Amino acid sequence: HIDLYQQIKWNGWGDTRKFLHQLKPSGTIAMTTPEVSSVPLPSLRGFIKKELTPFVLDETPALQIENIHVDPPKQYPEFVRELKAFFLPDQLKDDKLARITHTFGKSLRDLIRVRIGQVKNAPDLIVLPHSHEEVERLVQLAHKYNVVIIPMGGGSNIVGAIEPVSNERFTVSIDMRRMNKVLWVDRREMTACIQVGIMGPELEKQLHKQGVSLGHDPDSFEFSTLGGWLATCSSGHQSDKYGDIEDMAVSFRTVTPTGTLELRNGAGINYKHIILGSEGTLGIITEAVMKVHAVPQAVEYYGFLFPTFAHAVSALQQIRSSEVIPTMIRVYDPEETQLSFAWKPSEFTSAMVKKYLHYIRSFDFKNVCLSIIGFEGPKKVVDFHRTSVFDILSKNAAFGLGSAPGKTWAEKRYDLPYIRDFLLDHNMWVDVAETTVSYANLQTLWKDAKQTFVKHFKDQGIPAWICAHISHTYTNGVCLYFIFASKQNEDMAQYIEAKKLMTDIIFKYGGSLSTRGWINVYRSLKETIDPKDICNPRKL
Amino acid sequence: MGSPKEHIDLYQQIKWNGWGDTRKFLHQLKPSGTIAMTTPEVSSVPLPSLRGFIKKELTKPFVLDETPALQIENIHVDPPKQYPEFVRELKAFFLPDQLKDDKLARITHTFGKSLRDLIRVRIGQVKNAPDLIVLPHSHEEVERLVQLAHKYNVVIIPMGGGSNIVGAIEPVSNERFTVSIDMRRMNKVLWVDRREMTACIQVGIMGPELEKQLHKQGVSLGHDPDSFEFSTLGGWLATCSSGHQSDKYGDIEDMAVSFRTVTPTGTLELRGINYKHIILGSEGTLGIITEAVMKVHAVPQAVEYYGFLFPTFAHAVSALQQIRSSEVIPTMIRVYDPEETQLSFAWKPSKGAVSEFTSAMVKKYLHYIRSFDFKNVCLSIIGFEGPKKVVDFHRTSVFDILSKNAAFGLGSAPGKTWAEKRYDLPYIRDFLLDHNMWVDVAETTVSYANLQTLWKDAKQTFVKHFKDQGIPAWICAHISHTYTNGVCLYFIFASKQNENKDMAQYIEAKKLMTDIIFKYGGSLSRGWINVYRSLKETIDPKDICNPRKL
Ligand SMILES: Cc1cc2nc3c(=O)[nH]c(=O)nc-3n(C[C@H](O)[C@H](O)[C@H](O)COP(=O)(O)OP(=O)(O)OC[C@H]3O[C@@H](n4cnc5c(N)ncnc54)[C@H](O)[C@@H]3O)c2cc1C
Ligand SMILES: Cc1cc2nc3c(=O)[nH]c(=O)nc-3n(C[C@H](O)[C@H](O)[C@H](O)COP(=O)(O)OP(=O)(O)OC[C@H]3O[C@@H](n4cnc5c(N)ncnc54)[C@H](O)[C@@H]3O)c2cc1C
Ligand SMILES: CCCCCCCCCCCCCCCCO
Ligand SMILES: CCCCCCCCCCCCCCCCO
Repeated sequence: HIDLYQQIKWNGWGDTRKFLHQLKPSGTIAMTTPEVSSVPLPSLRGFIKKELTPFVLDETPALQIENIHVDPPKQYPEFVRELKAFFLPDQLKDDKLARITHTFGKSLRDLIRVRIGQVKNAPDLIVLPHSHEEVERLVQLAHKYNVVIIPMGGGSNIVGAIEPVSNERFTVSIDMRRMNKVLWVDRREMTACIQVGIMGPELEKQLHKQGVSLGHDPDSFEFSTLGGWLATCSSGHQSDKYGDIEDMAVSFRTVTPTGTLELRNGAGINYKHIILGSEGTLGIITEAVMKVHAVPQAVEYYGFLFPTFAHAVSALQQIRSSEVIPTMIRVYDPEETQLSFAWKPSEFTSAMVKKYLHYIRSFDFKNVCLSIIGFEGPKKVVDFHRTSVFDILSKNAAFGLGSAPGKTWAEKRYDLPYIRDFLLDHNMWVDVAETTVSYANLQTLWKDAKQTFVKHFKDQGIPAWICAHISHTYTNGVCLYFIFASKQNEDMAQYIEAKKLMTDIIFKYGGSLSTRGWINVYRSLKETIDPKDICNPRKL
Repeated sequence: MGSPKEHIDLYQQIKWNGWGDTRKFLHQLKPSGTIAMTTPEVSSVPLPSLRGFIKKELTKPFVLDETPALQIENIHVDPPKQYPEFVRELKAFFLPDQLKDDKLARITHTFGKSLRDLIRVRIGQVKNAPDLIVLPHSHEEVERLVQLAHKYNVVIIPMGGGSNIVGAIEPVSNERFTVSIDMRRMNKVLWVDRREMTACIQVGIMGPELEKQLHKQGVSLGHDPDSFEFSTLGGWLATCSSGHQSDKYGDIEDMAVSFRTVTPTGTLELRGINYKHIILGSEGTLGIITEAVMKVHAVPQAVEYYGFLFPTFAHAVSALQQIRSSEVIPTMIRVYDPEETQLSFAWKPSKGAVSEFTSAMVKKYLHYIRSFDFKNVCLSIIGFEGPKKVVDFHRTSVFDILSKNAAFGLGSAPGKTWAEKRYDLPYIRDFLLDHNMWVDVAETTVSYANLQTLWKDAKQTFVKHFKDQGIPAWICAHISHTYTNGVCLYFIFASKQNENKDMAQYIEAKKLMTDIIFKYGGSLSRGWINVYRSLKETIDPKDICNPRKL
């Protein structure tokens, strides 16, 4: 048995066996996976050279684990004694690696910090429970002994939600990832009871064996957990079809310092909404009953090009107005489109790349935008939705790139965080900001933000690059996501300044960022459920 | 600041011992014995088949034995409590016409519309009336009222339509001075934003007035409980009521974007934890909702509602299951069992507009039951709303599935008139109660495995229980919503009042139905109590907001 904390990079993203790297001396950037070694991505180096400039990649390696200092764990003999009376020794970890991997999430600041060995407060112990009943025991003991507890799923959050902040008390990281089994599937009710430490791909694999699927698909799907999705109410990119995570949740069990809270599968409070989004501050979710659907009979994904971001946006608007909507859509601006096409290492993909070439002779590639559009469901439904959406696309100057079998279209976003580790290894950095903005303000915010970010650095003699995509649309606007990148300097101050620039410009267009009588309400809930404040204290 | 000239309040326009408009009612024409419907728009339209239906089901010459309710001036109500200092403060901010404490005001703010409520008011049994009714005109005025009630330790109970059937507005004790806050003068749409598709609405507004006001601005909400005509937005939010277009427009909780709640410890405003869910369903125990921002939609391009007959309840259930499995569903569906189908067709008026074709569909029903035994024939009403292209696709899909389950089409009728006839049902309960009869209801969600056995067993058991006592009884059912593995099943059951007039006969009928629903795993209507108690003690430290024991 290998634990997931040993399988996922402790100072980067995702599988330890998968990574980008520079082949020397050609300089060709390649991608290695467990299934294939060193596949050349010949267009990628040219892209990085063009954008962020005899081209040399300056190496800025991460510190080796042996060279990182962490203070000794605190001691609490009488509490640890009690743990060891119920838990097996392989369930308790306090080695350097276990401590580091249960300190940090996956934000830029997290990675910068671990990569230079800056480890302020690590947890004193990692516990890996195997069942709901074990969780109940651990939480009861933490409450008795006044021990801070922080539950962890994939540790993929980018908001510091798992960072230990309570150096006065013994603190325990509860790694939920050994609780990773689908307990049952009810094919009449179309529901499934799932242990919430399960990772995304494992969940969809186990469900598929019983002919069903959940369909919750954040961009972190590969390395995040059901329990994390519930505790953060994370967005999914098939939500336009399958619902939001809170709609998918039928019920779940929450272990709290004052007892276990059960939910049932009209008037009164709908109590699940107290725990959904609570980020471990109100107890630990152990098992959830989730609404599932049959594996669809048709799954069809297509690419399209538009001449401008404006055209793509108009198509987005009219699709939503039609009330006949795809399962998934994403629109990439020209910068992200170019990146997508330089992400090329298959018979169907090169055919698409030929179609892009043809298009950009007439339509300037500086302005051309890629859109990926997917449909899932019964054949009759897919056919009606596809024909509706294609009609609207044709009316908005869309150019079909055709299709390939599968969904590897929609799975390209999963690889992005791997490129982030490659930039950080070669004197570069990349961060993100996401906003909701109305249609009236979108195109000015998009153009202004991009122009402002680049010029800020250009004025200082420093290259910088920014792209954006649209993942979701609402009645009168969109969710717009910026990805922006530049060279490292010779402090944390440069990433804080760039974010400030972006945050300011986004506010300038009433883009969304993030007497309150609800504060007293939350304080009531917290003081009642967790009177000793042991559950992920001091978190926003 | 005053109510406009000639304004009369809704508590005076809705029956104080019955349902709905005081001007609308069923009545027996004399000497013919013919049952007729009067409305404020047309008087005494005969329902020539209705008397014979009641005769057949609940029985020599047939006579309706008259059992009138007591007149209002013959009802005793204990004098109201006095709180001079509290009332004098009210008069520095509220007009005399906003404050009421006469018998009519007190009775109409005591009772909802359950059978037990109607039985009690009809016999003058009024044990816990509020002491004062206040009718605020704005959010600011509710804030003032709630601040004063907290300061003076006065019980406050908000009311909308008073249509609830669970006793939710009825004062539970008389220890403290008690105020009913009638929200119904706060009845305006404040704004509509057609770009965002949202509207800000004062929640004292009644269903039809809401849809009317929104329609003027080209939009609609689409929440349609069977009590739509005489219930309020505020009440829908505070009860999480069901609506019969929810298959298209969603539940009230998802229609609610945000709202303002006036509490004894301040006003909670809405924009981690999704806080709206703390107040939704709270039944006035956590404060008063004043104004709500609701998600609305454009008035549909196409609205098409159809009737169909099936040879048996089984055929109809199969069609419903296959419809949901296909994933292409109607905006509304209702399946009526044979007994409710018969009732529907027996209620035909003898008059109609030149633009109305009920006679065409009655005739089709009569021709159909020549080939299919009427004791098994079921009516279904199926409606579609939206863009023409969407309605066309959904209708063709659904109509295909119907033809595979032996459905027989009766055709459309204009707008939602097919679905508007359910609003008339509670007027007949008043007619029954005036003529020595009673009717009650039981609603349950039941699995498909148990649906048809529960339906047959419950109907048989109920009828037999009274037939063995030599008492006539009648029972029907319909299905209003379907789920992955079950349906919402609604029973309507009726019998004679006993010559000795005791509330024990109603609790007994209810117990039989409750018992059997429970046998078949039908739904009925916890460390979370300590959570609630903490919320309550925080929001409402003096326990003035609709105090309950449990
Ligand atoms: C490359 C990348 C892409 C991303 N894409 C998206 C996206 O598309 N949409 C989106 O919303 N977010 C996205 N995120 C953010 C993050 O992945 C999601 O919020 C995810 O829900 C966190 O899941 P996790 O299992 O990794 O949680 P963790 O990071 O381990 O924990 C998150 C919070 O949940 C609490 N928690 C975890 N498990 C439990 C439990 N069982 N009981 C109680 N509390 C618990 C933790 O204490 C913490 O407060 C992205 C992040 C990255 C780095
Ligand atoms: C014939 C009939 C048919 C019905 N059909 C249905 C149906 O199809 N679906 C369904 O779900 N129910 C149905 N009901 C029940 C009832 O109509 C619903 O619960 C409706 O939501 C109640 O609305 P109301 O305005 O009449 O509320 P009221 O009865 O006036 O009050 C209900 C509760 O809400 C609280 N309240 C009211 N306004 C406010 C406010 N502004 N702020 C805070 N609290 C408030 C009250 O104190 C009370 O606790 C039916 C009832 C009848 C009699
Ligand atoms: C010079 C251009 C190179 C292309 C670099 C684009 C890399 C995109 C990396 C994505 C970053 C991971 C996101 C972390 C937070 C998620 O919301
Ligand atoms: C034999 C004829 C009986 C007449 C049929 C009466 C059916 C009318 C149902 C009215 C019930 C409406 C009020 C119920 C209270 C709760 O909702």
